[PDB]
Amino acid sequence: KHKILHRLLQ
Amino acid sequence: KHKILHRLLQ
Amino acid sequence: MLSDEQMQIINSLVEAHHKTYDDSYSDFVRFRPPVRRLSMLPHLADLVSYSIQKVIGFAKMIPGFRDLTAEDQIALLKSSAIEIIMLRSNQSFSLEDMSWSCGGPDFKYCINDVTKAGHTLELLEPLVKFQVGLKKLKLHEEEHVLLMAICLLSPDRPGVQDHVRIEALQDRLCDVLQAYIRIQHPGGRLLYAKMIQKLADLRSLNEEHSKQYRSLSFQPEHSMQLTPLVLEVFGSEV
Amino acid sequence: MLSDEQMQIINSLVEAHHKTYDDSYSDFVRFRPPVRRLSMLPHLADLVSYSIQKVIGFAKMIPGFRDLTAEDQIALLKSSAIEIIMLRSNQSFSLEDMSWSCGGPDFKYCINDVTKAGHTLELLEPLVKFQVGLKKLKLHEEEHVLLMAICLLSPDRPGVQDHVRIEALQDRLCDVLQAYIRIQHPGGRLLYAKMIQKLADLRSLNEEHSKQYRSLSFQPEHSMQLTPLVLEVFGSEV
Ligand SMILES: C=C1/C(=C\C=C2/CCC[C@]3(C)[C@@H]([C@H](C)CC#C[Si](C)(C)C)CC[C@@H]23)C[C@@H](O)C[C@@H]1O
Ligand SMILES: C=C1/C(=C\C=C2/CCC[C@]3(C)[C@@H]([C@H](C)CC#C[Si](C)(C)C)CC[C@@H]23)C[C@@H](O)C[C@@H]1O
Repeated sequence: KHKILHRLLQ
Repeated sequence: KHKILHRLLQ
Repeated sequence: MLSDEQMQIINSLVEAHHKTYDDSYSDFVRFRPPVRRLSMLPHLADLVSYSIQKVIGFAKMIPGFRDLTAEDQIALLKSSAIEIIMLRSNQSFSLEDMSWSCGGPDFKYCINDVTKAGHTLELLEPLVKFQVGLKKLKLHEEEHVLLMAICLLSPDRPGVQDHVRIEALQDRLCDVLQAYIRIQHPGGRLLYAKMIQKLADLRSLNEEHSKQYRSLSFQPEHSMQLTPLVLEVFGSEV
Repeated sequence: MLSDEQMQIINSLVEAHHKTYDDSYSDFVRFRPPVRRLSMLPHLADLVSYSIQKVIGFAKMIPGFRDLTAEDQIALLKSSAIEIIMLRSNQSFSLEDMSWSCGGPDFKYCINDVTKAGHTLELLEPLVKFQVGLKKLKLHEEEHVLLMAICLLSPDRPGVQDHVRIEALQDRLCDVLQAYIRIQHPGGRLLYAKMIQKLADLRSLNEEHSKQYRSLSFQPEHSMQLTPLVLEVFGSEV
């Protein structure tokens, strides 16, 4: 879940 | 699932 | 000689394609602009997304497709969309330029442009060789349209349920194509077999493109540049 | 008088905002172009998506945010992103134009532009009144930046786990803001209370925007125009 958010949060 | 596909297929 | 029902199929299939392929390409100015990092991924994502909508519109006007279950309609479109996009794009491809030319130089796509959207020559070299050999076929509009409808209505695609019905639809369409070539295409003795070979080529291009799409969609910094429709159609959901 | 640690907070917060807000707006030319049907939804979808990335970048440089759990980081950003976008957009808002002006007339947004992206005056009228009353506050950059960080680090947001830690972070930031106004803002006797009121206003705008976002995202012909990042952040997943 929240694939992009996790990525952007590093 | 396939929310947009279903919509576009009418 | 061609029958009246065979020619109604051709008619409604040609009309379906004219309704869903706009030779002016004037819609392309509302894509995210091209940049020549994956500089071309936004623009090509929008091109492919727009193209998927047009394929869906084309499918809905194939005789019999609309009568399939929604699940079979989805199943056929998820496996075949990328192939129909490759087939329909032959209409913009130029043998002289070795590129797809869509009106303006802003919308002229080299192999190199497609590499700046994440793809490799493992895909792009077979794809360009496919376009050229398809373009050299010099298909009539009738034949190009029939090949797309045949490609879409293939039953050997993962997920299909009513295998018998859609194979019967594809049989009808193949019989039309064979008769059309024989009656209406001078010197096309070998054309039907060549077009069937192209369908095989498309399977191979589909598999490579799907391999390379998995590598994109597993990198969220790239997949976030895709559209919702592309994510749905190229995605792996069932 | 302000302490050295209080001013380091101000420093790193101002630096974080300068790193994530580009006053040239030159990135806007790669959004899907504006059209003036929901003609503005593609362009505004791209503006909001771009803005979310910048808020995430700003959050990551708030002292202490990066040390929260990933779930608390996500929880704060999902509830507050739309509020921080409304706050940060005050930097482009013009009292003279009653609009947000981002460099060129292509990127000047009226209330009417936002209505062609699916929103109603139930949202846009309170939003514009919010911008004007915030703009009339004439905040120093220090204060504007602190208010965004305070807004982001609010613990009364659905989904937060480490309520105590993020409330302690917000307390620190509020103490900084109160001291800054007292020492550095001439005639700002009432400013801190006004800014806290604006935080309340943002909650109300958040709720209306979320109502109106649900109506969009339930119509796939509109939601398909959004970006993956917008779907993730404004979505209802936990
Ligand atoms: C799409 C069409 C047109 C051109 C097609 C092209 C040129 C650009 C790159 C494309 C799209 C390929 C790539 C490999 C496919 C992809 C992808 Si992506 C970066 C979103 C994972 C497949 C077909 C290629 C224009 C017009 O003839 C309409 C037609 O429909
Ligand atoms: C976003 C920013 C800017 C302007 C903000 C604006 C003007 C356009 C409409 C927006 C975006 C509102 C609507 C209601 C929010 C939405 C949505 Si929608 C169509 C994707 C569901 C909220 C803030 C509004 C420019 C610059 O100052 C950077 C800043 O970050």
